[PDB]
Amino acid sequence: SWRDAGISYLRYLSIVTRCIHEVQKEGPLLTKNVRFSTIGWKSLYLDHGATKEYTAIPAELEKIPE
Amino acid sequence: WDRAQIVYNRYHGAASQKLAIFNLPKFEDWKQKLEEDSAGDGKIEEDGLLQSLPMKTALGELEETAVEDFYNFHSCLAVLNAVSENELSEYAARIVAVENQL
Amino acid sequence: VAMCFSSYMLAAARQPNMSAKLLPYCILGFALSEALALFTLLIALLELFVFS
Amino acid sequence: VAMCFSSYMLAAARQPNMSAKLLPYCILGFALSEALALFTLLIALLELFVFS
Amino acid sequence: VAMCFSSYMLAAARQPNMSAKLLPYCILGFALSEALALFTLLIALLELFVFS
Amino acid sequence: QDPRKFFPDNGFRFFDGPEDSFGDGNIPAQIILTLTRQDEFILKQEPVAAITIRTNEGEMGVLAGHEYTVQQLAPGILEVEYEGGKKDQYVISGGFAHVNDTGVVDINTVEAVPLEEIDHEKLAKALEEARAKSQSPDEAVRIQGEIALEIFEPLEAALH
Repeated sequence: SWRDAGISYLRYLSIVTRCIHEVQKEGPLLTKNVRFSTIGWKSLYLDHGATKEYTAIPAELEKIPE
Repeated sequence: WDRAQIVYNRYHGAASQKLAIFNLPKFEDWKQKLEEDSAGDGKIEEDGLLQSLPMKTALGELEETAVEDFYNFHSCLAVLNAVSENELSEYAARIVAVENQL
Repeated sequence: VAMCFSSYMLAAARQPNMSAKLLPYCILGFALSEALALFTLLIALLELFVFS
Repeated sequence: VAMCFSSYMLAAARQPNMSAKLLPYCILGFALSEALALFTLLIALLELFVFS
Repeated sequence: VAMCFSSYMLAAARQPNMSAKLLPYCILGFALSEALALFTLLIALLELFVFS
Repeated sequence: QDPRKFFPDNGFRFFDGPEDSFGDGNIPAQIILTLTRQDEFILKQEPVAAITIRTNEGEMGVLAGHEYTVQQLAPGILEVEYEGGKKDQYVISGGFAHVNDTGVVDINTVEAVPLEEIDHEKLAKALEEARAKSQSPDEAVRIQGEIALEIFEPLEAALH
């Protein structure tokens, strides 16, 4: 199953939440809940002077951290 | 890590945005504290604290993977509350620190 | 007989603070579970040293 | 016999407050199981001290 | 007999630090459960080397 | 140097959790049910007669003075019955449910939406999408099909 695949229980709940937000009806509630599933954030770490993306843990849920 | 001190801003009101922290123990440390406190009699060791002996028994009944998820889940909610309180405090302190600029 | 102490162990693990309240209902269930064996044993010991 | 107490322990663990209200049921079940045992024992004692 | 140690195992695996306070109620069920065996074993050995 | 100008509060304190008493009296007649999604609640300590939950072990029922127990919620639906004989059903995404011996049920979930806000029409299309993902041999997509099916199958069976 998905357990030994390497993903966390929390990514699992978020996948379920994404699906629920899909199937539900169009309205103000959906307008609220699509926000609670959309991915827009990032991560950054500071080089000697510059910014660089810490891409060791992705935001998308299908992938696996390594 | 052994202890994670989350730090954030607490929106007490539109005019007061103080600090607030969550002192999270480690899972391998928290499970041992769970068993140690679940054995002895349940006496609150600090004023304003809630007794939790029945919980640390019942969690002992719960399986291994599920208690791992218990810790990770409740810690996730702690994190999320910190982020939410700081968003409201950001937008509550900006109006103050902007009207003074005006 | 050992079922009683077995239950006491699992119950004490469930709630050690209750461990004191349970042992009266353990020893009671213990001896009077042992007692029948005595009532069963006594017969075979009463069966021989008096009967011809 | 112990199967009665073995429940009352676990029950008393899972809810200490109801330990007093499940007590009569436990006593009753123990007594009735013991009554069956007693009738068998009565046959054993009655089989000898009256019969030739 | 093995029921008692099985209870001790699952009780300690339920509560490790309780493992010390459960062992006193583990040996008591061990001997007295074994004790009946002795008496049950006694008769058969007492049945032969003394009776003709 | 100033000795520790700051003294931040422990943010846990602002909450008012239960005081689990072992009970020296009788049980209430109705459970005080509190249900929470991500941060905002939907129900704050409302009187409720009974509640039925879905779990990995299976489906459970909760009444006043139910035994103190905690376990995972499996992603599905939830049924709540108020004292007036009415009912209210909520789709969830996992979580943990804590039932106090005093009769105070605290439920924490990642999502909570009634059944009324879902249509079988839009649900139907996602099913074969999840099935195609499940049948498509790939560890990254197979699990997604399986999981979306896990939440859709109780909905497909509950609407019907």
